[PDB]
Amino acid sequence: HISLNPDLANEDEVNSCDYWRHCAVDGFLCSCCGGTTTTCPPGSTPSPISWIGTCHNPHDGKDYLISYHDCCGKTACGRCQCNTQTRERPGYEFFLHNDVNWCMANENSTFHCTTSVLVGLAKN
Amino acid sequence: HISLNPDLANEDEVNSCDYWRHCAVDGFLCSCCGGTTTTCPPGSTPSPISWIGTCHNPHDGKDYLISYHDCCGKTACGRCQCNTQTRERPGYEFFLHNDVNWCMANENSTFHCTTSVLVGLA
Amino acid sequence: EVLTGGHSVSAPQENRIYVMDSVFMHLTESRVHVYDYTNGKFLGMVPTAFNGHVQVSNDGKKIYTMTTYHERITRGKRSDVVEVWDADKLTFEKEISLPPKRVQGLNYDGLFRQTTDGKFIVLQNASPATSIGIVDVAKGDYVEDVTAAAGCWSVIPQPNRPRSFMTICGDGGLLTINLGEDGKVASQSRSKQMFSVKDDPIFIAPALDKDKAHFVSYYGNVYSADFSGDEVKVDGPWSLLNDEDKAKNWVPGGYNLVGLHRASGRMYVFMHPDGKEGTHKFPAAEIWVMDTKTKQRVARIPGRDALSMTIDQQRNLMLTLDGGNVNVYDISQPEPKLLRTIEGAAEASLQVQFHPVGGT
Amino acid sequence: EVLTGGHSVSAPQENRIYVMDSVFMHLTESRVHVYDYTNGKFLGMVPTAFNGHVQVSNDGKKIYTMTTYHERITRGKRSDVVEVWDADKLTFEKEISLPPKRVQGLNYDGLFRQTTDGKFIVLQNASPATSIGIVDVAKGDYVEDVTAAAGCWSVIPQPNRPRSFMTICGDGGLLTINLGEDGKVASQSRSKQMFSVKDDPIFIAPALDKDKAHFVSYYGNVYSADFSGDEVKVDGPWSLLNDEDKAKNWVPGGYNLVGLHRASGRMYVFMHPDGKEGTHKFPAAEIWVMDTKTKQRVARIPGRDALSMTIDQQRNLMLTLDGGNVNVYDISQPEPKLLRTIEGAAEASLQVQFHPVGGT
Ligand SMILES: *C(=O)Cc1ccccc1
Ligand SMILES: *C(=O)Cc1ccccc1
Repeated sequence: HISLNPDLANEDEVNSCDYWRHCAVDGFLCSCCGGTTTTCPPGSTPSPISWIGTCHNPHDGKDYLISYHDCCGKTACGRCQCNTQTRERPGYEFFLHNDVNWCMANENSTFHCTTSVLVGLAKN
Repeated sequence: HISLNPDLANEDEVNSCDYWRHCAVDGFLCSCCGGTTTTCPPGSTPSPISWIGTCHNPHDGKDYLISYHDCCGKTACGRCQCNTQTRERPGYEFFLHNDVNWCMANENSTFHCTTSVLVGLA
Repeated sequence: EVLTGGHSVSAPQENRIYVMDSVFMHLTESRVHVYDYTNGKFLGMVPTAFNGHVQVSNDGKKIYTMTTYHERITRGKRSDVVEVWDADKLTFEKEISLPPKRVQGLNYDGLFRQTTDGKFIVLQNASPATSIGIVDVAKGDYVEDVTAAAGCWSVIPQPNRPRSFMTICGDGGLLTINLGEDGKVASQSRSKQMFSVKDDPIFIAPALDKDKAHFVSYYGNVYSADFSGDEVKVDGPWSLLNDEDKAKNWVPGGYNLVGLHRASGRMYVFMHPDGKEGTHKFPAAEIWVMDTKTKQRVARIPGRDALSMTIDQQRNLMLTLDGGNVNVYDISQPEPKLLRTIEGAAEASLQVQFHPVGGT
Repeated sequence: EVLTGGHSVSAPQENRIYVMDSVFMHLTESRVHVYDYTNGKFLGMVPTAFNGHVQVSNDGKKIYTMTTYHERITRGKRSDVVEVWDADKLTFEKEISLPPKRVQGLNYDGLFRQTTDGKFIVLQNASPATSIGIVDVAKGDYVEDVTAAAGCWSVIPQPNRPRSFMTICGDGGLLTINLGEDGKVASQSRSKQMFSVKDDPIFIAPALDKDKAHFVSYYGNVYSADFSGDEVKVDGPWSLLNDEDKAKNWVPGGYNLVGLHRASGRMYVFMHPDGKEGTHKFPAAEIWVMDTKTKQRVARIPGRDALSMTIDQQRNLMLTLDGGNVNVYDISQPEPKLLRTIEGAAEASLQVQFHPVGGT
């Protein structure tokens, strides 16, 4: 349970690039930017689109689908920059790719930070 | 005197904040930004206005009037940042003041770099 | 889980501070960083384009920024603006057009201020000719241009009057402007000379009391402007320095370099030894704590290379700022006590401000 | 003395390189830094707003940038553009309007290219649906989307044809597009599957010859697309790795991570040991030099933590780039020789390019 609920967990843990659900983040962790893992910092707008990663949970041993939605429309947060690439693939598998700005379709495409939204267990 | 002609001097000497004529420079020296002491880097525009002051030349023992014109209309050069303050005064002595953007009246006021133009003897 | 927006800042207003990051290396992406001073937590930010300036509304509800845009940043038409932002949602609400002469420069408090009653923003222009611009916040309009202030610099609000402020002029005196309820000049007055511009220049940063302001000089003198009446009465110098201090050439240095704790009369000043021509912006070796009633120093502490400060009266706090890091001090007693340092609060900031809690 | 503008770059074109600084920390102020590779001297720069991309015209006269503006940066109307800059004066000449879907992303070469004849700029779009955009440089016009490239990514020009290019598609094959004189698609073809997207994904960066391109995979295999004939012939894998290499889990890693020296057939690749899922963008422990004819490694040298490279066929040089520093190598012999390192060429660059010399 606690492994799946970052708001209860240690902030130093969730604000680390090694936190299990941040396994394909290329950008600033929103939880270090005045937001949380699932809420944009005030005045930044969620992206409707994202890259997706599957990350291994070290507690329950299961793999989970993570949607790396960005928060957009504010200039770069600059804090907790990560560049993790587990299962990341190039732009010919576009929704697995994290070298593009997933704010690209927002009303304002300026990239602020990246979130790590837990969708559920990897599909089976 | 050689001390008056930075284009004839060693570039490391001229690109230093302790070069004698850079005595009230707040910003990036244009000579480190693809320009020279008296020429803007390509595609950046001289400011028609500037802060001014005098600097002492320890090489010839004389004091010179300097005009600290900026080059403008390109984003920050980032190189050779100085913040020297000899005889610099606040905004109520406006033309002696270097905490304002002397690109403020240019067609594009984005600050690129600053320099130290030798006007003559003080 | 679902990512949501629309959230407010997670800490109460009374915890918030505003670190104006010029980002001088990339000055077109200046911003305000919002921190919780109690724990160092980053709370959010407001983008401010080229060389932004910032203040918080006196009622605490809004953040005001001042900035310059161009259609294509480095080319195209210039737009100088004030923006109104919600303080809790950190969202843009309104743009107020300014004439294309708002001051572009480092973040001294006095370049972007407001009347005590909060109804008017009062800002410094330079074209390079100087004037003071007045913005009516409710109307969202630039309503007055105080050409009487030509050759003067910076805005010192009078906290004992609703719409009055002073500016430092080229004669070494102060011009006082009293605005009407429409934001137009209702009256003005000029003080006698307070300081010699040539012989004893003052730093522009006031140590501001409710009815008077103190200023420190390049050589460590103190001047005051008493505005308990309609006519400002000026005095000084008295010296910050005793004979021992003079022997080591102690002088003030910094940017927003002074503060006043109003309840006690203590004035805080950044100082450094080996003063000489050209050292007026040097980082603090020490912070000196002066009793403005007795005109004597009461304490001195390490300066942590600070350049700018600000004071919160009601919680008895002082923040200092070295360009990148913010130090939080308890000043409830004459010796400041360091509580914490917020590292990496900015890349290039010369200004920090508390969220106002005192109301209007 | 008088400060003047209007000056040209001080070093001749053949000395120049272009370091695309994303300035990711302040991505709205990205820029191109121009350096002299022969002595490390900074020559100038071109501002490129939010996440700029850059290339030099094949004829060496102009710099092309691609960027995004908004009326108020973080709000207001979006303008995606290509800009044409004079190479010698580093001045803006022309803006070419794009639809608001130009690719925003890291600076892989293949996102912003041109036809061999120089007549068309060929760029990647993502809305997030992908298409290729064609810009007629003569006309200053956007032609239309190459919708046939949906589900594909990046642009690999065919150097043996005037206005043809390929893209890598999600089926693991290549789509070839042949433009007419108006920049519209005249014909196209699709290769057979070259690589398994699931089992042996390739890096997009080509090692490009005049009539063929090689690609390396996440697991250190090599694939090729030969476009000497009417239609593309694909092959691979062959392995970069011997037994010893495999035992230490050597694999490629980087961004613009490969290069081809066309006259010798030597392929340059950044490699690191202890490869596993997630290490494909790791800095180079080494640079390996492969003979593409013999399919054997001919040299291995320290990687200097490089991530991206570029090759100059006319001077037999390789540049490498670790994000901030540029290394200059002589590659006229199988073992590269390090000539110098240019420190601090960028804050956050993943792409360096030579100013073109010759190349007809
Ligand atoms: C993820 O969206 C962060 C990012 C932004 C811009 C370019 C590359 C990656
Ligand atoms: C001098 O003009 C450099 C500068 C630019 C912007 C603000 C302050 C100083």
